This record gives sequence, structure tokens and C-alpha cells, in this order.
Amino acid sequence: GIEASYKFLFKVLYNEEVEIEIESGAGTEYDIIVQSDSLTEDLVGQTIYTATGRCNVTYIERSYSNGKLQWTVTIHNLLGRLIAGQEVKAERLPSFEGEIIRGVKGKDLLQNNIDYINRSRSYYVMKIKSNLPSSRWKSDVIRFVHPVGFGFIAITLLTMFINVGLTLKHTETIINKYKNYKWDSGLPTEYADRIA
Amino acid sequence: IQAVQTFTDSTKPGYAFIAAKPKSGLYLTTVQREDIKNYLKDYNLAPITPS
Amino acid sequence: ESFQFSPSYVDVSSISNFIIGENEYHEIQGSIQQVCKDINRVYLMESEG
Amino acid sequence: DSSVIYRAIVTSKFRTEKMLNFYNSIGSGPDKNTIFITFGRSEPWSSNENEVGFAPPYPTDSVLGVTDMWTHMMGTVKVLPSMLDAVIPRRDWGDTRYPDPYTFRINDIVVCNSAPYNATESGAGWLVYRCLDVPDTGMCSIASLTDKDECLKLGGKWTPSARSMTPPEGRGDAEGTIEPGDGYVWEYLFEIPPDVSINRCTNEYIVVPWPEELKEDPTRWGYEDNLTWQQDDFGLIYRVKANTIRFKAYLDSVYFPEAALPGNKGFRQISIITNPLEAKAHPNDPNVKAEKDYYDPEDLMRHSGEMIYMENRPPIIMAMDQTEEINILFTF
Amino acid sequence: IYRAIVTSKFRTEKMLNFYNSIGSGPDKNTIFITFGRSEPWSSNENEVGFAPPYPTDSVLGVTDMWTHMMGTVKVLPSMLDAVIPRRDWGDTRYPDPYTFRINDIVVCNSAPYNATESGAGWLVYRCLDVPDTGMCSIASLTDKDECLKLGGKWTPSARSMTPPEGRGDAEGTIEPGDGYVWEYLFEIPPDVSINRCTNEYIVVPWPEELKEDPTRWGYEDNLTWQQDDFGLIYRVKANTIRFKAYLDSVYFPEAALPGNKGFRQISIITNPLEAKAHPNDPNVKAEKDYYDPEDLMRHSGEMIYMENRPPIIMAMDQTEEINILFTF
Amino acid sequence: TKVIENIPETSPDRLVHEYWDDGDCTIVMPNVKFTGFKKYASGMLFYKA
Amino acid sequence: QKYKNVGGDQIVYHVNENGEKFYNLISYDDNPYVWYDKGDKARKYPQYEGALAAVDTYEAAVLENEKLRQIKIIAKSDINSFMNDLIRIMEKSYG
Amino acid sequence: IRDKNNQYFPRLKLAQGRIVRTEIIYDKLTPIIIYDKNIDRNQVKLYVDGAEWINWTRKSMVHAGSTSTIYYMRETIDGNTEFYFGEGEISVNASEGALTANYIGGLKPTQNSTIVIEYISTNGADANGAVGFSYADTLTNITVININENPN
Amino acid sequence: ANTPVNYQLTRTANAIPEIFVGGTFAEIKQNLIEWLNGQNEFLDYDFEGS
Repeated sequence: GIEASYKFLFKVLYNEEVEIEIESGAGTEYDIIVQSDSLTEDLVGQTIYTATGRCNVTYIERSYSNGKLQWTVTIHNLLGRLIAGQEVKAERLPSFEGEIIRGVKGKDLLQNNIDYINRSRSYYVMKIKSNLPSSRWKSDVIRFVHPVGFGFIAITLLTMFINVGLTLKHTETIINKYKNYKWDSGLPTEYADRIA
Repeated sequence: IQAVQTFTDSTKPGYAFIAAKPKSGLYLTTVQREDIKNYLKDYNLAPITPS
Repeated sequence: ESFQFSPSYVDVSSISNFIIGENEYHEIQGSIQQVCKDINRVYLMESEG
Repeated sequence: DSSVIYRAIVTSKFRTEKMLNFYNSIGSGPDKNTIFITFGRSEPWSSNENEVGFAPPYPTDSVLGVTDMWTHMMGTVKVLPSMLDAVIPRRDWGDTRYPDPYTFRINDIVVCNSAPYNATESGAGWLVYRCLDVPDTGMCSIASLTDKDECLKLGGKWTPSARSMTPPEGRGDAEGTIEPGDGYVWEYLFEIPPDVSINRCTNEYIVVPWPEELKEDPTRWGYEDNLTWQQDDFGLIYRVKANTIRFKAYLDSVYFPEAALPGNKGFRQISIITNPLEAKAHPNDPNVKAEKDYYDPEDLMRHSGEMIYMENRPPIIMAMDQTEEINILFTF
Repeated sequence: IYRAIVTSKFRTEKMLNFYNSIGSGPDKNTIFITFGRSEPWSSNENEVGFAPPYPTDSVLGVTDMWTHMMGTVKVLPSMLDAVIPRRDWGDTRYPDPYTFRINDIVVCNSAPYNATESGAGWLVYRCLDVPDTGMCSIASLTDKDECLKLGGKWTPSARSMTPPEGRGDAEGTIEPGDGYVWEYLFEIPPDVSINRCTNEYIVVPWPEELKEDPTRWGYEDNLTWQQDDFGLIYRVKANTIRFKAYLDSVYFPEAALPGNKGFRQISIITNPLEAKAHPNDPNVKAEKDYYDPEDLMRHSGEMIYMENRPPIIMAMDQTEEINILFTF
Repeated sequence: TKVIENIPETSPDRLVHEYWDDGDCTIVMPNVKFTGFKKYASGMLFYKA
Repeated sequence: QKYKNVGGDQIVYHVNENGEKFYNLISYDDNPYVWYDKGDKARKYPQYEGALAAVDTYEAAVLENEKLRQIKIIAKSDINSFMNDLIRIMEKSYG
Repeated sequence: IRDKNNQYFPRLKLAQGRIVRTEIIYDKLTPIIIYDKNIDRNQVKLYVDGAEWINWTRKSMVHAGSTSTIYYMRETIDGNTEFYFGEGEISVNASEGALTANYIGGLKPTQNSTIVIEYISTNGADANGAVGFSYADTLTNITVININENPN
Repeated sequence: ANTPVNYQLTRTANAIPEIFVGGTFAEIKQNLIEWLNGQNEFLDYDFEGS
């Protein structure tokens, strides 16, 4: 049930790369500055979102500018490029509304950000990615590592490993010996020799 | 942490709560909170983020 | 962390083996203007400040 | 007897060079290559195709092979140069998964800050070090030699005995672990900012910056600090000798619902094409290179442009509302 | 578990980019070619059978080669050509002058025995079909058609009567009779032939250079149906470029002086920058045809290809020539 | 390696004091401030300069 | 039997005077008293030096079976009294 | 780091008994045995040719990947230690991709690999107590005037 | 259709090392009766002699 269980699981099992998405993940650190007012802090750990995406805050500190507090949260990662102004809502809570958000980092996407489309639940219910098609891997991970009580969402990917260069080489190098006629010479050594 | 008290809430999955008296202070100081959860983070049930 | 201290040691250096602490680095600073007419002319000095 | 017998080699750099060139050759509109990527063949290789161990037939190259690959083709997608990156195999200090996290060999390149255990320093993106020198005790790749220095004096590889104590640190040009003590020395390269890490980096392969893109910010790549003596450089990829480019592409059901529909057996085989020309109603009309990101194979001229690379797979089934991703890399 | 391939064309493609990539001044590669190491490999080096030590690639190896380097020469793109191995119809010396294999590429008019037709440059035909009787590369098959239906190679028994002719599309001496059929490609104009062609390798025209004259290359005649096409090199699938360079004593008299033991090893370099008196001065790529290694910045530019030979001795008033062929 | 130091020869500023007294010895220090280690420390040492 | 396929008369280990068995050891023969082990080619890391015994596989067999000599047994007096009890237990163990 | 007064004390920490390193070539199938009892588990370390290896044993193969430098101690029933490794055995399709993790958490040293392993034969009974100490070694230029027992 | 195969799966549904499997006595003898036969000590003795 550890993360590493998942990844290792196919290594033995499918000997092929998988990745499974939790929001917290390995990536942890945060730059923006939040202006809100006395938010319950229960949302610590619970993501919020602009267009560009949603990620979860481990805890907030809030310090003073102008007498409005400034929440400074602490997040794992980022979906989409942040912007100073962004339309903010808590993933976990409807009620709350946040400040425009200073610092910026991204998460790349084919069509970046927007509202994406059709986000479940709070859609966060944690993602999985691998090459191998599901229903091949579907039954066992829940049989093994993936917990009951949770669904998950699976995007698949592939890579291709190809040698261009082994073909490329230098075949062979050659050179030549020439006698350049510049004029600007006498004959003298020898004579004759090659005669048309 | 004098005694650490673990708990959850079913309303929010993916997360775990533990209660801590640093017993050096009425509130647990932060530098711990980052130090621990760090060291903690090694073992986290993937679907779950302990907090 | 690691090393116990305890009533132990006279030596300053064995502890200096690691005090923890921090070490040297370089950094590059700014562009340059010629005092006159060529920069290759001019030369540099920096006292610590 | 052979009179003249000579020796000559190409530097690994020339691999890189081709790449950097090749990277240059993808054009916007004009007179530089444009790339489309295509999938097709709903049709089953054979009844087996589903079963384990099935290997689809190895593709065929011919005007015949082209036509066929060109026949079934479901869909097509363009490629922007910014989805093309140079990459080198990622190796992190201290990473359990991979062998010898603590044991590094000369010239290996080590990433720092990548992971919590790796991470020395907060508030900074990933780091990239190369390991110049390794502990003296170790073992030589040439079985004849028990000395690192002697192993290396001949040039055979050396594996050091002593594991690294700490992951390397410092911007500092020489600066692995030199004064107090260690067997390893570490060379610094540049630091990687997190977003790119996050978005580009695959834990096997860090993404390597372009010289051009570097010309924009030396700082964001942490390269601004150093010392080159050639002036501006930015040719960093030469120093790292990355021979590998990563194509990244994104397939979506929406451009090609027809192959996406429920019950499609999916596409067996994949094909890339360079500089195809649009379909034309009148064959005398002048050719047109293809701007838009996807074309149904119809909207493309038959056979226009050249397809370098053909592929055959067990069937893969696209599905609507799925978003499928393809990566293809190249070592030139 | 999938299967995938790169077309042979991509070999060609690399070249075309690479061909595009030599720049004049700006922001496109410039190429210098360097020779050096007067120093003797070993006392033997002169002797027959001597093979210089296998070169080493490293910042060290670079330095040393960069150390000894005698002289440097640029390369203009016009000295870069696509080439394919030359094979002429009817040449007695070499085996099977009269026996051609499918898709082989045949040059005509090159030589009197070759020459069918006066007053035209060289011709390049490819041989579509070969006589029915022959030999299969797969010993199991006695039929050309069956050998080929399976795809094994087939060697035909019957020789060609005449080298092919006509501009038209497959000719092939198909009607009256023959075992060979012939497809036409383009004609090579004489001037380029004589000067470019090595009797092993004909020079193949560039598409751009093709864009200039379809006629001088005899390609104007055909049929493309794509309008301009000109991608002809794809059709021949030349994967091989020929570097041509010219060394002369005059630029480098010092190495030319009587008694030099000559240069052991050769190296090419791309996009070096000029020497500067003051390192803060802006860098300059190298236009002139030759630079003393001095006049070049230390280590500037990249050397792709390193080379080691038994010693060759240049001499003044001698003129030495180098050809190099990259197979991509 | 911060220091607690100087103001020697018992000058008023230091407030650092050994007090022999009352059959006993009394040795006072001001509270110690530390920041910007950037790193994971254990223990603390008072190192006689 | 057991060694035959491996090999006969196989010297199993070197035992020092003290009785400490030394496995996988051979002297480089220059000084038979200095012992470089084996797989080493010697020339390096002698793990011990001195005069040690070596054990013949025959002799090796002896000491093994030798250990079996002593046994823990119960007195022939109690052997009877014991017997009934266990028997009775088996009745509890029958059910 | 030597201290002013020219002399220095290290801290250092010790174990019972003596070292044995055993250089052994690798075979696909052979049991890798330590016939020696009194060897200590965590006092063992092996070099594969070039590399000291870890054991998970007490730890987790599902942790890390296949392709890991590593070993596993275990117990021959005879009572002497055999130990082993896993194969993550590793390949490259063409050369382009990264080295392929296959099989199982571990990495197989290829056939003919050189394997030396270092460990300690031990007497642990009398080990306890043992205050009275001395410097048995002799090392050039380095002269211990005193070992401060129960140091620090 | 149905299941094509390359040498697939393993050893039925579950392990039977099957050197262990009890065989029919006659066969057991039939096996063993061969065993004594070919025994170098005697190639002479006819076993079907009752």
C-alpha cells in the first residue's frame, strides 16, 4: 500500500513503468501570498483552484500587511501556471473564496489550464498512469495495493526507443596528390616523362 | 511529542491527523511539523497524505 | 547532528571537523565602465566592503 | 601487405550536433521541416494480436509499404519544436530504486534536489552535477588492475569502493567535497527550475535545455553564474553531450472521433511524416504545407512529404474522453 | 510487443538538414578542417603495415589534437555534394559489367564503351526488372519471381544487351526484347561530371541546386505531378555526402618547408571563433579559407571527427587533396 | 559559529559575568539567537574562544 | 559419496591450533605459514599467518558423526512409569 | 584533523573479533556460502566487482526497483550463511532508451563477476564486559599515547 | 477465436511435483521390474519367470 508498492508492483508484475498520481506527491514547496480572512484552516491539505489547476496546502501561516492578514499557505505542487490574479475556489470547500495569488509555477498540458472539463467529485481521487492497457492491470492492483473504497482515473502513455546514430558513421577518408600549374616555374629537374 | 494522537475524518479521504504536544510548548512548533512530516513522508499509503 | 559531545575533549579542531557551518563560494558582479576611453585600460580592486 | 592503414573517429558531440541542427530544421511555415504523426489500422494484425507474447509484424519500407501504412491511417498530428527537447538519463543522488545510489563513477551526472532524500537545499529547483573523481579504492573494469589511478592510467573504467557520503553541493565550479574529505569529487552544471522539472522531467530522463532557449535566461537555468571565457557560450548541451531528443505529443479523441468511437479495435501501427502537403481539388494547384495540428488523412495530399519512421504495435485502443500521450525519443 | 522502422530516406534527410546547416556567416555552421602532428607516431610509423594508435575522444584527446594542429581550412557548401557509388554499364574491368540487379543504378554515356550517345552528359538509369533466368540469393528458390515474391535477392543469368536509353518512364528495352527494364532519372551535365565525379562515386545534385536548373540536370522532363518536386535525392536515397577540400602549401609554408615529416592526423572543426587580443571582445566566426591554428581561438568551435594516419609528408609546390565521405 | 564574547576587562556593556560570591560562583549569559542555518542541526556548543 | 562429484579427498577447511576452522584458505607456498586464502591468486590480503591444521574430508566425516556420540536419555527406571502416563495422555488425545 | 599541540584524538568505535574478506568469482548457479559460523549479519559487507552492496534483508524489495545493487543474506539449513541477490536483469532496446528494469528488485551481477565479501567472525559471549583495552595494531607515523575508554 | 497459444501458462492449475504421485501397483512393479532389469550384476535373470 505504500506508493513504492504501486511502482514496484508492475516491475515484478509487468516489468514496465507505471506512475500513480497523488496530489501531495514528491513535489513540495510554495510561492504566492494569500489575502483571506480567518479561513477555517481545515482546508490545509485540501486543494483549491484557478483555471490553471488545483493543488493541496499542507498548512498556512498568515502575517500582517495593512492589517488584513496575509495567508501564506504551503502547497505540494502546481497544476497549470499560476497568475497574480486568478479565479480562486477551494477544491474541498464551496464556501471559501481566496485572494489573487502572487507567485507562479506551471503544470504543462496540451490545452493548458482553462476549466479543463468534467472534473469529478473533487476529481482528485488519485490518478494512475502506465503504458500497459487497463483490465490487464485493473483487477490485480486493487487485488494487491490499490485500496478498496477508492476508484482511480487512468491516463496512458508511451515512449519509443530508437537508434539513429549506430547507422551513422564515417565510411572512409581519402586524399590526392596533385601538381598545380601556376606558371611561375622553370623546368629544370628531369624532363619529358609523361607525354600525351 | 509527549503523546501523538492519530485520527482522521471520513468526510475528507486521503488524509491523516495526529495530535502532538511538543511538551516544550502548548502548541507544537512548526520546525518540527516540517521536520516530522518529512521524515514521516517515507511511509505514506499512496492514496493517503498524512497531515 | 551525530557526534556526542559530553565531557570529552580539549581539542578545538576535532570538533571543527564538522561544527556544521558553511563554506566558500564565488559570485560575479555587475558590468564595468572605463574610467576613460577603454575598459581594458582600467583595473579592479575590491576591499571586502 | 597493406601499405596505408589509418584510424579516424567521430566525436559523440557530432551526435549532438546533428540533433541541434535537426532541432533547427523543424520550421514554422517555410523551408524548414514540418512534422505530422499518424496512427491507423483499426484492422487486426491477427486473431492472436490480443494474446500475450504477440509481436505484430515488423513494418515494411517500400512504396508499397508506404501506401499500406498510408492506406489505413486514422489520424495525423503536427509537432511544434517546443515539444522537442534534448534529454539525458536522469540519475539522482541517494535514490534507492536504482543500483548504487551512493556509488558514482567518473563523469557520471547526478541530479540533486530532485527528491526529499536527495534534496539538500530548499527553495531551489533540481540540480545537475557530474562526478569527476571517485574514491581511490575500488575495482577496475580491466581485471588486471587493482589501482584506480593505474586503472585510469590505462583508461579502463573504475568503480570506486567507497559510497558517497553526501550528495554534491555548490554552484562552485570545481567543488565536489574537496577539502574536508571524500573519494568523490563532483562537478556542477546548472540548476533546473521546478516547473520544467515537474512538467518535462521523467524520473528516468531529465530534460536538457537548448542553447537558444538558454540564450533567453541563463539564470532560470542557473547557468548565468559561470566563467565560460568564450563569452556567452550557452552551448551547454555540448558539455553534457546529450545525444537524445524527446518528442512529446498529445493525442485527443476529439480531433478523430471516428477512430475514438466505442468498439474501435484501435490502431495497430504508428507512422510519422515530414513536410506533407495539403489535399488539393486541382492537381495543378501549388502545394501547401500543413499548419493545423491535426488532419484527417483525407485533408492531406496522398503521399505528399516524406515519412521517415514507420511502426507496428499490438492494437492500441484509443477511447473518447481518454487523453493519450505518446513520447518518442531519438539518439542521433 | 511492437515493431518499428526508420525509412532509409531519413538517412538522406539528415544530410539535407546537415547540408542546409553549413552557414555562410551567421547562425549556421561553419566548418574547418585541420591537420597536424608533425611528431612521429613511432620510429616504425613510416613502415608498411603501420597503423597509428586508435584515436581517443576526450577533452584531453581534443587538447592534444588541438595542440599539434598544423593548419585549418574552411569548407564551402558547394564543396559538399550528395553522392552514390558509381556503376557504369559495360565496364569490363569490374565483374558483371553486363549483369544488373533490380533497382541498381546505372550511369550511361560515361565512357566510350558506356557511351551510347554523344552530345549529352552522363545518364543515370535504375534497373527495374532483370532477366527471368538467374540465381536467387536464397539457395532454396529457383524462380526469380518466387525468390522475389518471398523477397530473397535474385541474381539474373542473362546480361544486358545495351545500356538503357530514353528520357521516358520505364523504357526498358521492354517492348522489342530484353531481360532488363530501365527507369530514367536525370542526366548529369558534363562540366559537373568531370570535376565532381570520382570513378567510384558519382555526385548527386542538390534539390536547391536542382531548383535552379531542372534541365542542366535533365530532370526538367518529368512528370512529377506534384508541380515542382525536385526531391529527387529521395528517389536515389543517397545517404552519403562527400567532403571535398583543398590543401595548399602557400597558406602554410612553414609546414611545407623541405624536410618536414608531415602531419600524422586530421581533424575537422565546426564554427570556431576568431582569435581576440582581448577576451572581453566579442567573438567572431571564421570566414577565411585558412587560419593558422594560432589565428583561431584556443579550443574554439567543435571538432566532430578525429583522424589518425601513418605520417604523410606535405611539400611546397605540391598540392594535396582530401575527400571525406560521411554515411549518415 | 556565533560568538558570545568581547566587551573584555569587565566593561559595562557585556552583561556577561562570572560572579564569585556567597561561597559560590555565578555565571550569567544572555539568551542566544540563531537563524539562517539552512540546515539540520543538533545540540549547541559553547566554545571557549 | 557426497564429495565424489565435487571431488574426492577434498580438503574441507583449515583449522588453526586453537580449533578455529578456517574455510576457503590456501597458502601461497612461499611462506606456508602465511595464508592468503584463495580465489585471491594470493599476493594479497593473507587473512592469517602461522601453522594451521587442514582437515581431510574423511577426517571431516569423522568429526561430524563424532558429535552424535552423546545422547540425552531418560532413566531406565522411569521408562516404565513414564510409558503409562503418555499412554493415558493419548486417551485424552483420542476423544 | 590534527590539533594544535601536534596531537589529535579521533573518536572511533569498535567490534569483536577479526575481519575476513573473501574474494569469489561469480557463477550463475552456485550457492554462495559462508561456511563460517560466528560471522555477524550486519558485520558483513560484500563487494561485487566494483561495488559494495546493500541488503534489504530487514527491508523491502518492493522498495526500490528491479535493477538495484543489493544482496540478501539467508540461512543454509546446515547452519552456515548462504546469501544471494536478485536479478533486475537489464537490457537496452536499440540503445536509445534508458537501461531497462526487468525482473525483480535486485540487479544480477553478470556471470564471472568478481565477488569479495567482508565480515566478522566473532565471539559474542565474552564480548560483554571487556573494559581492559590496548592498541594491538601498529600504524606508521601514527602513535596513540592514550585511548580514553568509555569516552564521550 | 477461443485461445491460441505459445507454450503458455504453467504446470496445470496447481503444483503436483508428481514424482510423488501414487501409481498403480502393477505399473509400480512394471516400473520397478524394469529397474532390477538392466542391473549390471545380472543381465541374465528373466523376470517374467514366475
